[PDB]
Amino acid sequence: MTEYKLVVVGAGGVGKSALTIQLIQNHFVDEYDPTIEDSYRKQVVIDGETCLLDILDTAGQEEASAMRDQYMRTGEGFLCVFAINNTKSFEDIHQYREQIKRVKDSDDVPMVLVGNKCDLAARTVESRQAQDLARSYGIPYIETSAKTRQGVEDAFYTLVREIRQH
Amino acid sequence: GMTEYKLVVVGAGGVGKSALTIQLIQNHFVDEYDPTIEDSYRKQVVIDGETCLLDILDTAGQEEYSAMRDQYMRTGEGFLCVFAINNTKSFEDIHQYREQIKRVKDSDDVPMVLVGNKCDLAARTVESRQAQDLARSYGIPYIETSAKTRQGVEDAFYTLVREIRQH
Amino acid sequence: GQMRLPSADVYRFAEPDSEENIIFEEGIPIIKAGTVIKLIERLTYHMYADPNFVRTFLTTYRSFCKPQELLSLIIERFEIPEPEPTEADRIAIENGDQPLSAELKRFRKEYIQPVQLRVLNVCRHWVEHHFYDFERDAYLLQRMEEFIGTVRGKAMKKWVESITKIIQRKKIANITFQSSPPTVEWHISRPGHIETFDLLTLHPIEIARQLTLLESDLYRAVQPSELVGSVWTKEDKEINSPNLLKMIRHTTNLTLWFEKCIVETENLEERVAVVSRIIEILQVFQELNNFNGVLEVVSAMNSSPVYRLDHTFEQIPSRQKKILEEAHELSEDHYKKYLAKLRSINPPCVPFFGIYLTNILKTEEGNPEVLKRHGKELINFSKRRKVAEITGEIQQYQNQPYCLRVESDIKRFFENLNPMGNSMEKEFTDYLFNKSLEIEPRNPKPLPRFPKKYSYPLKSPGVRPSNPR
Ligand SMILES: Nc1nc2c(ncn2[C@@H]2O[C@H](COP(=O)(O)OP(=O)(O)NP(=O)(O)O)[C@@H](O)[C@H]2O)c(=O)[nH]1
Ligand SMILES: NS(=O)(=O)c1cccc(S(=O)(=O)c2ccccc2)c1
Ligand SMILES: NS(=O)(=O)c1cccc(S(=O)(=O)c2ccccc2)c1
Ligand SMILES: [Mg+2]
Ligand code: NA
Repeated sequence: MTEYKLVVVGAGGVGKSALTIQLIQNHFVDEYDPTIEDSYRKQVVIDGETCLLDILDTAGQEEASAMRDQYMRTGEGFLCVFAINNTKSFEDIHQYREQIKRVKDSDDVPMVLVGNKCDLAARTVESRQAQDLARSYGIPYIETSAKTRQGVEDAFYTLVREIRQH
Repeated sequence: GMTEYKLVVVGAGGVGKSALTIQLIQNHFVDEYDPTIEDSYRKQVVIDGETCLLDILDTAGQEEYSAMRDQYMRTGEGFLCVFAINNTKSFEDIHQYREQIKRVKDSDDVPMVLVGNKCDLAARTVESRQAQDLARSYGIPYIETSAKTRQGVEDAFYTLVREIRQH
Repeated sequence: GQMRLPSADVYRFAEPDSEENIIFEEGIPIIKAGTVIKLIERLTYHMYADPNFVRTFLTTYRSFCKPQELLSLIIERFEIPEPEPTEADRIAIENGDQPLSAELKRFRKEYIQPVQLRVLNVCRHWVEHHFYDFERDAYLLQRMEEFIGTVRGKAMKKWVESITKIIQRKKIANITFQSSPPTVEWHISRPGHIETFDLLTLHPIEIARQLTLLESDLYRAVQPSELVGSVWTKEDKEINSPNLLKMIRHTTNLTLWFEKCIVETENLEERVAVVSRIIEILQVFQELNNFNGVLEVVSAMNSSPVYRLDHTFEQIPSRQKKILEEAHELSEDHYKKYLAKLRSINPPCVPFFGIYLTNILKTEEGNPEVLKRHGKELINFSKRRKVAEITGEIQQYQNQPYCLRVESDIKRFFENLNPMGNSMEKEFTDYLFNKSLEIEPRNPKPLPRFPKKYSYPLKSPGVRPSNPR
């Protein structure tokens, strides 16, 4: 069993915790309890191979912004999450992307761009704009709903595949 | 190659039974243990000049899974029946453990030893004469052990191996 | 250079590391042993977070620190003094200018705020995942509410208000799937006809599914508080480990029910059908990764009353013997193949709890509480990490739910199963063994014949599921 260290990052309130708890427990969290740092573990067969996912759920609130280097050093792949009804959270994506590259001193870090809350009709970030950004990073773009489970396994397991092929 | 003996530890829970096998298998001189480690329950020993391998089954902690006892017991060639010398109920349990071993092995003469274990400093309630009398009534050896000083531990296991060899 | 720290005389968590207060294992450091002050310092360290440490510590700390004392210590950790103005700051103030306060601002940003946030994260995890400390000590909860509710200052405000709400919700205190669950299957017994439910009249697929839902719920209900300190083996086990004991007693009762179904079927042909049906249930347990259920069957087939029924197993088809033998091989050599299979399957699963119990107990019993170094007694934290590795493995398999529909009547039938009746254990297991001797006497006694007891067809419907539109 190979172990994979995944980290979920993005602006406050975009649904990092709801995505993670949906993956771990098949349950949607309605509350908005801002995270400091939580860690989860999941055994799962992906492409016929059993592995062990360690998932670090991180703080999006800006008051925690000086505490990121430590978790970026240890992570092997990053889910970069914004909410498709929050354009500021999409603009915050590039700051996480650049910080990860600086900390890991690498242009080649496994990442997936995630547009969350795709169950909501009132979108403000178009899929095309997010896809253009993902292409510029060389990474896939997956739209998700922590509420309905749409795309959730695809997002996390795509990141596993990119760590595996790294 | 060398003979392997499958030994099974049985007895009441909650009264320090597990210290017997831990102290045997342990790094004798470093008080440390990881039971999850492959073969933390196998030990090569020399008994009366003859080298052998002990494989010890001690399911301590699983006492409430009472319907699994038959299956666990059938794996064994010899049995340590353990009670605590400060717990009279664990001593009174010994008769039924021995009867169950005889039924599972389908034999009236199964290699076994009676072990009286001192697990703390609380007052002894089973005197050595009581346990000697019980062991003699069964025709089996009696060994007393300390859960803290390792005294008696080797004697209990080696005596059982001698019972198997002389069966 | 490194930040300067408060004087260790006013703030105890600034004492330098030494071999007299902390020992590391041989890329964050791993702690082998330390004083409680050093453990709490590293639990809330300014340089890095250790989320696994928070779980380990909060699961196991009561073996070395009381809950009331832990709260006092993390409040003491939280209240960090700020440094005095530097010489450059002093000179600016003497000129009527605003000081730059560069060192003060850095110490706030890089020491106080991370430590304080990590203290609050300990509080958040304590309340969310270890709330039993507060259920059992109302005064501890009052102290936590007062501490959280009086944290001032805007940097912590979002988490202070959140933790306050989480506490209030915990005081007065839904699944979505990738697919639909399969259709409930019926055999001789029809929906609502609970009076006819029995081993051969319920559908073997549905017996295995409903027992798996029941055994999964029982597995998922066991909390670490029932395990740490080996409390399920001690005199107060009924008070401290009730969900664990309920789970084990279900397993024992089902095993005994299987045995009773077998040996109370005195006609040989009918008893073969009973054993064959139980092996089919075992096959579905295997398909569902219900390892508790697998071993319930294996335990029954290896019990003294059942194991000796040579005439019965002589008629069991080879393909079913192969299924039972492979399941039994999981337990051989100290569960070697079971451990490998558990770690390879795709959850959901229901682990066998017994191995975890033995490993927690032996880890507790086989390692010292303290290490003595340079005249000091240090808490042996490596021992607690080993226990928490086991409780964490248990928890990892408690997360994933089964995509199976509950059938309320079948669930109730298995919840109310009571093969022992009012009999004591020895009386009942002697009864089962005497029945075994009756139906298949010891050689050279001849094998008797017995009349049939079932008026319905014995043919199994099999264990491959059906799917109408
Ligand atoms: N409709 C909808 N709401 C969602 C979705 N994901 C999260 N939410 C909601 O958005 C809010 C914030 O979610 P949360 O998971 O706490 O976000 P977060 O990114 O972890 N916040 P933080 O960075 O502070 O820890 C919650 O009310 C949650 O129910 C989604 O996919 N759809
Ligand atoms: N730290 S937490 O509050 O998010 C949490 C609490 C209990 C269990 C889990 S876990 O099952 O995801 C798990 C299991 C084993 C090792 C790591 C993680 C997570
Ligand atoms: N030890 S076990 O759990 O695999 C088991 C128990 C009872 C019966 C069987 S059996 O019917 O497969 C069988 C019968 C006779 C000779 C070989 C095999 C297997
Ligand atoms: Mg969050
Ligand atoms: Na007593």
